[PDB]
Amino acid sequence: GIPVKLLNEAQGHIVSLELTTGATYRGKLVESEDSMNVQLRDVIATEPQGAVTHMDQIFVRGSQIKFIVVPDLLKNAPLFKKNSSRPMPPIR
Amino acid sequence: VSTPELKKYMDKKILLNINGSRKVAGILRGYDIFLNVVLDDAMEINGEDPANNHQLGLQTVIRGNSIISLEALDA
Amino acid sequence: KIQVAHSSRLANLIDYKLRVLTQDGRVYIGQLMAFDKHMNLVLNECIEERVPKTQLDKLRPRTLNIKVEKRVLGLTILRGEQILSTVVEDKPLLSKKERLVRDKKEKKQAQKQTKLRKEKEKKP
Amino acid sequence: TRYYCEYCHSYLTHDTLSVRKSHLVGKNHLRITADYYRNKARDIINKHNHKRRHIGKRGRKERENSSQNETLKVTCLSNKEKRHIMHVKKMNQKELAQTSIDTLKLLYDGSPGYSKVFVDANRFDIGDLVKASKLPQRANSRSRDETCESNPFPRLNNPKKLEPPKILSQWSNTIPKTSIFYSV
Amino acid sequence: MKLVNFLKKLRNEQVTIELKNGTTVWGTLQSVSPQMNAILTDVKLTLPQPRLNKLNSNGIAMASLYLTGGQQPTASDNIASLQYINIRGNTIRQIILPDSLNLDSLLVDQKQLNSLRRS
Amino acid sequence: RPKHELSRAELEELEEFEFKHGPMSLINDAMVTRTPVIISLRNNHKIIARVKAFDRHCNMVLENVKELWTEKKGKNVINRERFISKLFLRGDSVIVVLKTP
Amino acid sequence: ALYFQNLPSRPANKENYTRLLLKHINPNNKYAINPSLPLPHNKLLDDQMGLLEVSISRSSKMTNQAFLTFVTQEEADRFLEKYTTTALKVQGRKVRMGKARTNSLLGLSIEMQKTYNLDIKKVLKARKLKR
RNA sequence: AUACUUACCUUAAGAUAUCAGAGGAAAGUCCUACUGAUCAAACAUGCGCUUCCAAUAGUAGAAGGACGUUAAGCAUUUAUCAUUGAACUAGUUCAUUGAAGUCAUUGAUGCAAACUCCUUGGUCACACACACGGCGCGGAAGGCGUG
RNA sequence: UUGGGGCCCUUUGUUUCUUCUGCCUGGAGAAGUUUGACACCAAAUUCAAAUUGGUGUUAGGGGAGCUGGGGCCUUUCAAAA
RNA sequence: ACUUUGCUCAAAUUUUGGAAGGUCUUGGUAGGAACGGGUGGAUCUUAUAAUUUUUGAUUUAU
Ligand SMILES: [Zn+2]
Repeated sequence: GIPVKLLNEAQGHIVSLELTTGATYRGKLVESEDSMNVQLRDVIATEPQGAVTHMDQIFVRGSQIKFIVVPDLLKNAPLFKKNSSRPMPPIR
Repeated sequence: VSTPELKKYMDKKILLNINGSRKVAGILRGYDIFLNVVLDDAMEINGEDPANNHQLGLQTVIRGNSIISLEALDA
Repeated sequence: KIQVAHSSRLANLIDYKLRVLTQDGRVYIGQLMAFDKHMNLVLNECIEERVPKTQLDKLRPRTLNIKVEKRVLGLTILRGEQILSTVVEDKPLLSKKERLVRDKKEKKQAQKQTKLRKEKEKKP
Repeated sequence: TRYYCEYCHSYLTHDTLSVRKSHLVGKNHLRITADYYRNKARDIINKHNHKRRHIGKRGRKERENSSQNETLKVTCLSNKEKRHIMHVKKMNQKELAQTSIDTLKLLYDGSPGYSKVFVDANRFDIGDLVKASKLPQRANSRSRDETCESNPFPRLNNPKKLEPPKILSQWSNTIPKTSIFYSV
Repeated sequence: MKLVNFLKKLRNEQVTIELKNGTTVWGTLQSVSPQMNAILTDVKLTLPQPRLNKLNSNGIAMASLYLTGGQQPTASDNIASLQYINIRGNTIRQIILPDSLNLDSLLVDQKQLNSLRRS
Repeated sequence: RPKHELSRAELEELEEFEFKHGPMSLINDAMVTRTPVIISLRNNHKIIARVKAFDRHCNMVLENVKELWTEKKGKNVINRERFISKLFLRGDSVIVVLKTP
Repeated sequence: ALYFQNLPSRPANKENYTRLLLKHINPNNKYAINPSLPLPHNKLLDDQMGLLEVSISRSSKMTNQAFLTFVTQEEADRFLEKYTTTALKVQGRKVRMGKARTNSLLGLSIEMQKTYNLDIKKVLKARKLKR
């Protein structure tokens, strides 16, 4: 699906997270899988009650993610082209 | 289907939050596709660091369903 | 206000400003762009609105004015697990005819790309 | 399945985390994609808003009040002129994008903690990341340990005096013609 | 057998979709997805009042109800009226279908016969 | 034996067995014999009804449904009853279903 | 019985147009709410302080001017010296109003209560205006 | 773009509206730009169908915003835990030791107003016309119907 | 062809379909229109052209022809009463 | 019900369907048809009600 492909297109850019536990992890996205579980680098953390800390590396489970904020300039990214023309696939 | 990539994490001392309240720290040993994570020398962190902290066992395994976030405190 | 087509599915509606309800009682309002099998969708310019615990007593049964604390977060990707129901707020910046026009021009340009690529690959 | 990379427009067969990760990190894909967002980003500045005009019927009062006011002359450059001036203005915007005045880093160069802060490779917050940010360097320094004991006297024919403040090219004739004192 | 294929023949009927929140939705029904995603047209969706000398209702459902934009300011009780609500499938608890329709005609699945007629 | 090995018809015979011989046979025998069943949901109130249809996920179509729900605040109880002619019940909410004599 | 000018023509629904018109006259009136609108039959009040009914046609002759009727003539005038020739403005425009040349039709139902012949005469002279 | 070297890897399955009748290769299957019914899409096309589309006879107004000001607005409520010693009523103050400790108190919560600024619209045509609640040209969004 | 009047010129890169010439005492002129042309972005060298890789533009209005659909009128025919 | 004879007081009308011409109105005006595939994307069925989204731990409960 497109929503996950946009998350793969956001690698290496600052993103925000909301876990369903209520916390907020904002920082740079290193890895993401098709299970939506991502790992982030040099991230600032906001606990559900507002206490903010800083951690260098984090890995979160995709099932616990609520929304992900992605740099706005990915809006016009080619994933959202409705009528697009692909070439023929290679024969293997 | 796809295995989670913890490959840089293993053998490093890691803190991870069990459910809402709990936070367990231990040296990551192994993991699977459900993100079930087995680690050794587990310790249950609490408000008072030396006091309320109590070790669990020589080997502990965690169901991937209760895992929320996983941070490595390490290189 | 706004009348949605009597039969319109989530695929028919794109670029409409929507209003999304989650399990936690907060709302994400913005333009829908994509969605997926399990219904996790992508909003363009979206603002999460929240009724505070202090204003909530005002909604219990007896003109009400609720102070709804909201914060702006652009180009998000929601999760289908959290989504509860979806409502339509507005209709897109472009009319239906204009969207047909841009669709046709976009398709023609797309074909021109395939020809310019094919004949740039073939001779060299 | 097959993973179509629409930036490069080239298919890759039977997507796998290894091959896809290798393609995304690839140099060619990198150039193609970066250039793509360079265009898609230059467009929003390039695109003219072209907002719609709504013309109302001018009232009898303001036509009389505006008729006594004389008509102002308008200036319109030639095509050959306006192409050049647009080029110049755009290249000036690109200049103001990249300026980023650093002079503070030039002031403290000989400070005792200059190596721990402004070098930015050896820092704490940003320090560890730069290492992983180093390119794979396929084929073909200012350490932190410095102390005040090096360069005890900051001036022994070492430093260059501070660079003069800049000036606008347009108004450069505004400058006072002569200095107050005699420099060498 | 997938009994959801029954709901797809209930199209263009008045129905109440009673959700997990306790929120109830009266409306005219449109196409139901295979995941039981239910899309309605002209709906009045509300919350019941537990009486019990002022027992606080669902606190999340009141907020989610005011945040649809369909709750009008002068409503004394807690309701909202709107057009076109789309409901995710896992949110549904009960569905109260009208009394008029007959089940014996609608509960026959064509795939169930097709499997037996072919063998 | 895992389900991904079997063919399209072997799944149909498997579901026919599971309905005919298995736990859900309690509901099936209840549908044919016109015996009213008691159903407890996880919402903590209980419907006395009659099953016109059921399904793998346990979601089931009912006729003459009678819903019974009580509520208490500070140990002040009230019992409420709500009648329904026909109903469709999603199967994830149910926990225990018994077949009345 | 009162007569207006240069009102907004654009709202096409009489119950919405009386919503707008009534809204400009009396903010915080009975009806800012919009559950319903009252409809007195020929032969109850719309709003407090004198208002009774509102009349608008779509005809090209009557286009911009809509007429208001009141409970009694002294309150009908009392509305006029409420503003006292200080022009109120509806949606975009200041309105110029005056006393209606023809008496209020629903006011005739109140007067004679204090009317079949009028309904016959209206059908007749209407039949002739068709000619 | 071509040639060579090295690394990473390779096909979930099936299907494209349904129902019924007649025909071709007792049971079943396949097929018929075959026949009917129903459904769906696209394209046309209509309805005295429904709603909406801003002042110039004036310095306005409608919808939506400010992650704007007044503004330290007005009215409220809040600022860590454990151990030891001194004094003290029979809990309170001061000093020392340890643990964690989002920033804010010009904050946060509630209440209300004024002002300023942004985006949007046919700022169309005819008309300033005493009625019992139409049948100007278009645009936007729907509902219904025929082909 | 000229003159007068009205409204608009924010079209802000002075009509935005390109390129070139050009304009407020004016609303203009030349060439061109999809296996093509133009604008722009990116580079490294050469050393101001091109090279290779990418994004975008090629528009609006009216009339003639041809063609599809709808409503109305007249004529011819078939069936039924 | 049909036909013929006695007495009394083929022609025209309407509906449905087809062909032509006229008038009004609207749309299109450069690609379209057939055939073919180890073709793309959408939709549906099944793996798939067993920790990563749709067959329930957010109506705060005893
Ligand atoms: Zn690529």
